[PDB]
Amino acid sequence: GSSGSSGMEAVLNELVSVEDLKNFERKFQSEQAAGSVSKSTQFEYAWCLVRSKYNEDIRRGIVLLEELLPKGSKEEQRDYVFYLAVGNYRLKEYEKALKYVRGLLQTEPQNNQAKELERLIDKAMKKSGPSSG
Repeated sequence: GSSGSSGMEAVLNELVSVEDLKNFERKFQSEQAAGSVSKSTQFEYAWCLVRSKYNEDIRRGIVLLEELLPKGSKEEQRDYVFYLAVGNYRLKEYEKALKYVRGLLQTEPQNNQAKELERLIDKAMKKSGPSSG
């Protein structure tokens, strides 16, 4: 009611919009034919992808995200992992999500979003998981 923006349950809930994705997908593409896509747009579109309601995006989103991970400085990886997990989680990739939400928490303990997620994925597993065997 009147402006939402809960915290995390809203971030995950809300997904990217074609209108936007297109806006980014355009920069990414253009930038490409421009001479070379800049990490900037890279993380953008990527984050835009993962955000997308489609899984495919998450797939073609993580890669980039995982591409900027090592191609990141420091705090840059903080904004990355955070997503890698978001996108990973979407693929019920808790194992990874956490692995990312964990290492991200190590550097970002105060980060609530990370905290929540940790629990979110935690519940996810219980809700529905692959299980071993």
